[PDB]
Amino acid sequence: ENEPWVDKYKPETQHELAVHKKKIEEVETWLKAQVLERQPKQGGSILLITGPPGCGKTTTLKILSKEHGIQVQEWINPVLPYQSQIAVFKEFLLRATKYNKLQMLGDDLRTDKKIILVEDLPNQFYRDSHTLHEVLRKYVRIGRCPLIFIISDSLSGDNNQRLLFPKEIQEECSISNISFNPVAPTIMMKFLNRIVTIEANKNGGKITVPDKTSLELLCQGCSGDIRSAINSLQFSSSKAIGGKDVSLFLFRALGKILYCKRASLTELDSPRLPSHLSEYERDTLLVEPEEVVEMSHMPGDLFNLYLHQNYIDFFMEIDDIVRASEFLSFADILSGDWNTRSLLREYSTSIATRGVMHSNKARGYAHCQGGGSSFRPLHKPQWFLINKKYRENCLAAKALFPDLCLQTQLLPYLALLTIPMRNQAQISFIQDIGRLPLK
Amino acid sequence: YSLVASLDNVRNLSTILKAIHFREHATCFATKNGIKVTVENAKCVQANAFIQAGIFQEFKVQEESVTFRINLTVLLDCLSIFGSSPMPGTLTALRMCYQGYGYPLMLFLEEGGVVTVCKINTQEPEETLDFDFCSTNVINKIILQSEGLREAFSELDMTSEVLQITMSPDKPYFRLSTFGNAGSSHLDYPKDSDLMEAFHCNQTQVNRYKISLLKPSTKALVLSCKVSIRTDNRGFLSLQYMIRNEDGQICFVEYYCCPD
Amino acid sequence: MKCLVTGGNVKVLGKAVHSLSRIGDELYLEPLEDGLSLRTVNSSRSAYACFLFAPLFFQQYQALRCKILMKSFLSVFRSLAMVEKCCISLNGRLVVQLHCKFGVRKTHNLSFQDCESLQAVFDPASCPHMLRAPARVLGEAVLPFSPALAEVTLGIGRGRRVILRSYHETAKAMVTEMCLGEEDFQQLQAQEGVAITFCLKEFRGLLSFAESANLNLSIHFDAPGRPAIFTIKDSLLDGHFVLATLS
Amino acid sequence: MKFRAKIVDGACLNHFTRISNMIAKLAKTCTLRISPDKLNFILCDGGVSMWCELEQENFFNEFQMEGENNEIYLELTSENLSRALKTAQNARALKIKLTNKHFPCLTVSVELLSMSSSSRIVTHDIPIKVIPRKLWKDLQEPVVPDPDVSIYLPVLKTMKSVVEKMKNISNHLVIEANLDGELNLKIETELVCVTTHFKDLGNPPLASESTHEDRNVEHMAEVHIDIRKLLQFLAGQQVNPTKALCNIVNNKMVHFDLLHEDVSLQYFIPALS
DNA sequence: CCCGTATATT
DNA sequence: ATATACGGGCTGCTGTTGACAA
Ligand SMILES: Nc1ncnc2c1ncn2[C@@H]1O[C@H](COP(=O)(O)OP(=O)(O)OP(O)(O)=S)[C@@H](O)[C@H]1O
Repeated sequence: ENEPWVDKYKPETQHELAVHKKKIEEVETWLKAQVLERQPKQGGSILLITGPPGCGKTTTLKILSKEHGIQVQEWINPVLPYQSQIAVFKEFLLRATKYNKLQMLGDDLRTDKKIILVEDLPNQFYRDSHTLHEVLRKYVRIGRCPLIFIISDSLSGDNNQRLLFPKEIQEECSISNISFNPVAPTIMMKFLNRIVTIEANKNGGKITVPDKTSLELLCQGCSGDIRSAINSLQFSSSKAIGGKDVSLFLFRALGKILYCKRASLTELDSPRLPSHLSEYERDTLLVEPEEVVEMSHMPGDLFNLYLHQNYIDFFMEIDDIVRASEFLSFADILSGDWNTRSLLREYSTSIATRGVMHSNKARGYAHCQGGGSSFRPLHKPQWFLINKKYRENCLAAKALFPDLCLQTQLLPYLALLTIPMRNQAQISFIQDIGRLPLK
Repeated sequence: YSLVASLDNVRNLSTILKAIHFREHATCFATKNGIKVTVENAKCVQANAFIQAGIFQEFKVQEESVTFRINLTVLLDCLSIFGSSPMPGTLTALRMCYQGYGYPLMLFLEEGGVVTVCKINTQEPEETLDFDFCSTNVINKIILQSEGLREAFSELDMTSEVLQITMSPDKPYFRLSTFGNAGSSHLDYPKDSDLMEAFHCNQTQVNRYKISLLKPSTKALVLSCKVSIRTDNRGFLSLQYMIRNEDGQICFVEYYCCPD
Repeated sequence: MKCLVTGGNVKVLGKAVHSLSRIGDELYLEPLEDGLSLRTVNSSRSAYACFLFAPLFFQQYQALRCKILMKSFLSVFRSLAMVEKCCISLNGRLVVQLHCKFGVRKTHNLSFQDCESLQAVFDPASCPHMLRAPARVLGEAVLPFSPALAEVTLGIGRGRRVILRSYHETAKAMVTEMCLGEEDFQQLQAQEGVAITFCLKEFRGLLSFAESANLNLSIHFDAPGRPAIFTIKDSLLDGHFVLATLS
Repeated sequence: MKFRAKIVDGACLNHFTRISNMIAKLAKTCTLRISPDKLNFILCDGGVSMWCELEQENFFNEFQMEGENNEIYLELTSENLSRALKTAQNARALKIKLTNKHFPCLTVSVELLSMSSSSRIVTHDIPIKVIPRKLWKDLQEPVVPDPDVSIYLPVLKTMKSVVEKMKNISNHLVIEANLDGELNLKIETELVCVTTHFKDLGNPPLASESTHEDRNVEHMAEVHIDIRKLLQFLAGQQVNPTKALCNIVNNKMVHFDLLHEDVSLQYFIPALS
């Protein structure tokens, strides 16, 4: 009666965890294969642990470490009342990697193998993102014990994780990867039932047990997160609550927009097109584009680019493509200034989404989606690389024939120049623009 | 030419100005008796100085008083342009002329054959408050030394937000309290000491003050030899200092602050 | 708990506090049946420093264990130990009342959290090797080193002499090979190549406190891997430092 | 390549310490040029070029070297050398020797004496990077063109103080040299304008005495420079020499000549802030 | 969003 | 006969005010 239910029903043994057995086994075999095959000449290594919040990454690691007798080293940020933060961090890392504890007074004594766990990363590491690469390189050079990194990530708004580990340090530093998944409904169901049974057996007084019909409602609006589920169960059992916001996983939002889940026109009193707009009749819709675009947490000018990249393949007629292209162009026009670019931006995205959705008359006839929609992956806009190439080629044309118009007028002359000149790095540039493929 | 002033020891004016320097702008007041530079902040705190005509050797004014606003940082930098560490035996002389409204302020400095000329254009004026603290409604007054509070006010810059001052005839005669992250810190000062020249408090007074407004008093406390504390019925605080120069004259600086 | 320190002991108490701050981040206060104990441990638990103060001021415990952030104590005794008396008690708050010149009194109330009892295990008798020397000689021996060094190696050379070096792990840095003579040290039980590698900052704090009244150190170094011991004995003051060695 | 040098005299060691401290304060990485006769401190690049000439025979009692073109060029950080020499203020013997223990090193060994009979030995290994001969031409002493005006310099302390106080107002300065020994330092902002004058500076007898019948004495060849490199040059100096000369040209160059005891210093500050 | 496949369990 | 996890596609292209590490 002094700790929350989250801190009271913690898993002591391994069997009390709420994680699928295969993931626990994978973490365990990695750790135990490192321990059993611990060569005296083995160097340092880095392990990466990802996953949505509230899945149980830390607790399973702590339990598996305690089961096999492994010392763990934490990293708590020091408290200010001159030395930089990075200096303190590197000093702690060196001390932890080199030497060992002395004796203490009552511990798990028989230990000579340990791992270092770092969770509370400093702010400077988030702002800079370039000191971390040097630190990791030095550790790989001089590392003995493995380093485990724990990151919390969401579906949209994943800037910190990709900023910290941008696919290059992992590739050139030989870092492993382990990814968790949200807890399945059955596991959470069984654990919640066990907890409520334990509370019911406590007796003490005539207290109304929460109804079963709300018990799956509690687990439905939490998206595989144990901690908020237990908090909501505690709140509701006092005598739905716990509406965690969703992130929609942008690649899912794109499919939601581009697939147009329709209904069979249930009998209602919706307005109809009276006499001459008979070719614009559409079946009822069950999606709000504005909420979908807002919930993906992306700028509108990027959403429109992705839609422009991915909208062609889903269309079967040409006239609808023409209408969609005109709508996309009109959406583009509204954002071409600089002072009023951010005052009116919702109009462009709304127009683009609704135009792409409504123009698809072939798909929009309720029971006319059978059958198709094969296993197809989406892609990324190709305009970024072309624009960057255009800019760098702009500069390489200006500063080197400076005595945009040069690319528009002088560069045609360059294309009809084709004669040599006195340099080494310039003949390659001359041969670059003027050798496009042509039969 | 309105007012022209010449002197041979810039250090007196320089230290008087540095004792009041915490804002960026200041307002002057030239009268047949001397100059008076005042500064205000937050519409509550106000610091003023005084340089009587006794110090000056060549002082000339025309007709009525003259008012203008000058940047304090630039003037203080220009005054001490020959190094703020002269050996005994070296002096610097200055001359200043202000030729009426709409024209800048001249400053010609000379030392050992080196002559410098500078000009400061002035854009005036502002408005000042009416902090009248005549010794009629004053209830609590004390006069005391500076070496006692050198370290004390030096040991006063923490992450707190309010300074508590309590003065009573009995028990905590003069107590300062500071509540911060760690804990309280009391600095009781008793009577009948080497720094208790006159104790005449009448009734108990406990008040709270802002650290941000009262912080810049350290500069006035450092370059001083005596300090007078005054508080009236409402709770307004008046601080009077006493600074001396190398020749052996006395100048005063006054601080006014309002309670929370 | 009630302690009343009077005299020049305030300065040495402040110096001990500064050394502990240079070693650790938190301060453990423990009143034993024979005096006061100040303890500190490194963040990675690779160093442990303890000062036991023999009864010298008023020691009287019980009328009993605390830990405090160390920056607060360091600031208080850096700005308020330059002062003729000191008083320490435990209310309930930790009162650090400080009598001063004339009639000025300064009080400092602090917040503390409950903690466990910290101790270690050292066996000076089990250590074969032993080295003794005045602190001033060692302090002079560590002056040429740059203030950005990390690890230092102590060894005994061929010919009964001591050697201090600079351990480095193509833009390299400078190396130092400072050497001394046997005629300055007072006691050596050593071997023909036994050397140890340890840190520097805790050693610098030890030397800084030991360079006041010209005290004598005592190093009991063992085979690599085992901890080293630095013991300082005085009239009414005991101190022991435990470090770790690279294996 | 071989190089060995021995220092015993206290005054020479103190002067070497002063020179090393000055070059450490002035620059980060420096080039040392050792010749059969003399030592040269070189820096070439903000395009400040730094030359210091030092006579070898007046400092070392034993000095041997070997490099046909007997000439050693070394590139090294000045802070390491300054820290190495700092510990020999009260020393007895100092030895400098080229060695190749692990990587090319300039070993400095200092013999400390004390009350103990045994003499302590302190050894330092400063890394060096031998520049190939191909760049030997690029480190040559900068040429001194015909100066438009050559003027004696005032006391360095007052000029340093004035410039330091001038740094706050702006980051631009103008230096003006007259033919009657008048030196003017000017700054002109949109709010404050400041000008400082120096007079009675003796004009040295110029070599060309036939080019002064049509040149106005009141004329000047003033230039403007950024006040970020002048302040370092004034702050580094600690003693006032007796050969303070300034050569000013109209277009883009200001040059300083100093000579103290037996060490010569040539300063080159580019114009066009 | 979409289709097809391999494992735990009753 | 039914619940749960792999497989594939994302860090990206002029002005005025505000926080952080030194
Ligand atoms: N079966 C269970 N499995 C996991 N956690 C449980 C379980 N039962 C109770 N808990 C509690 O839930 C906590 C899990 O904390 P989490 O926040 O999910 O861990 P986490 O992986 O660090 O989440 P992050 O760091 O925010 S991504 C445990 O520390 C327990 O207090």
